[PDB]
Amino acid sequence: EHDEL
Amino acid sequence: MNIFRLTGDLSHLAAIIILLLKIWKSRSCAGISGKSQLLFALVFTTRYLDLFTSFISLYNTSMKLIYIACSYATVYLIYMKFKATYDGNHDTFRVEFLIVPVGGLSFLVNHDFSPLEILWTFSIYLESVAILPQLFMISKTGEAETITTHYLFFLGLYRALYLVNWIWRYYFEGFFDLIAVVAGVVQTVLYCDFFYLYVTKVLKGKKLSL
Ligand SMILES: CCCCCCCC/C=C/CCCCCCCC(=O)OC[C@H](O)CO
Ligand SMILES: CCCCCCCC/C=C\CCCCCCCC(=O)OC[C@H](O)CO
Ligand SMILES: CCCCCCCC/C=C\CCCCCCCC(=O)OC[C@H](O)CO
Ligand SMILES: CCCCCCCC/C=C\CCCCCCCC(=O)OC[C@H](O)CO
Ligand SMILES: CCCCCCCC/C=C\CCCCCCCC(=O)OC[C@H](O)CO
Ligand SMILES: CCCCCCCC/C=C\CCCCCCCC(=O)OC[C@H](O)CO
Repeated sequence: EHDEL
Repeated sequence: MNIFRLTGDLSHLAAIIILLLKIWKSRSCAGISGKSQLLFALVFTTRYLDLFTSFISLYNTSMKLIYIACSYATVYLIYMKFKATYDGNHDTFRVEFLIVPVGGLSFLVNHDFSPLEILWTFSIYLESVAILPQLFMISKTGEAETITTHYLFFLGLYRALYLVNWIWRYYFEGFFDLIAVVAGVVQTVLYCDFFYLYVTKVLKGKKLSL
């Protein structure tokens, strides 16, 4: 998963 | 969440607000690359499509919506509302040399061959070079207004804080993403001459000359 901005 | 990423996200929001409020209050977008604002809006559009598939947190959702709204609003102010002050003659960077190869690279070098992942990879590669039209405009025109340099400082500091965040996450969580990291170092090294000139000249009351 991509949990950053 | 760690303090390096939080300061990095707040520095990114600071840059976005400084630019939006500068154009809004002065009713002018003189010295601003409309092309780099298009690229940053395209980065947020392709990166945050996961708003429809994933929920990380209220913070993560709200930040994404704020970045999309502020990036699209900045593009609206430059190309529609204050277009009389848009300096098209000096914003001459050919963005096709960024979009077409970065598009090609995102399809070939990614973590997974699926539309959402390819689009996310495109946003990562594109962001690393999205500021090029703005720096190229400043070097062509010769100068940069002080508010413009503050915008570039907080924007450049944001992805630099993300590099520190990735060292933190790698050591404490064992998390590592080489695509975000390599693109992040490319993104930060393109600010090296600006950082040196901002610290030695702008912070000493002198002209930022690229
Ligand atoms: C230039 C550097 C940029 C910033 C770098 C960010 C990372 C900082 C790391 C510090 C290591 C020491 C901090 C303490 C963590 C180690 C704790 C420990 O020894 O834990 C043993 C085990 O994991 C539990 O039992
Ligand atoms: C696995 C890793 C693969 C790494 C290898 C691929 C990386 C490609 C990245 C960026 C291309 C940037 C292109 C920049 C083009 C600049 C165009 C230019 O300077 O001039 C054009 C001018 O009009 C002439 O007259
Ligand atoms: C103006 C800038 C000039 C300098 C530009 C330097 C090029 C670096 C650019 C982008 C990163 C390229 C991709 C980074 C490597 C990722 C490879 C990888 O490990 O990908 C995982 C996957 O398994 C693979 O299928
Ligand atoms: C796994 C990868 C590890 C990577 C480890 C970090 C590597 C950083 C390297 C050099 C820093 C100096 C970069 C010097 C280039 C600066 C160019 C510049 O700032 O401006 C030119 C301008 O952008 C033209 O348009
Ligand atoms: C495991 C990986 C660990 C990697 C950890 C790397 C930490 C590097 C931190 C900051 C870079 C700052 C570099 C120094 C540049 C200072 C700012 C600047 O631009 O200074 C110019 C000034 O004029 C000079 O006199
Ligand atoms: C918790 C431990 C880790 C903390 C990690 C984050 C710490 C660094 C954060 C931000 C740097 C702030 C730099 C502020 C520089 C502001 C310069 C400025 O705006 O100067 C205006 C002046 O009038 C010139 O024209």
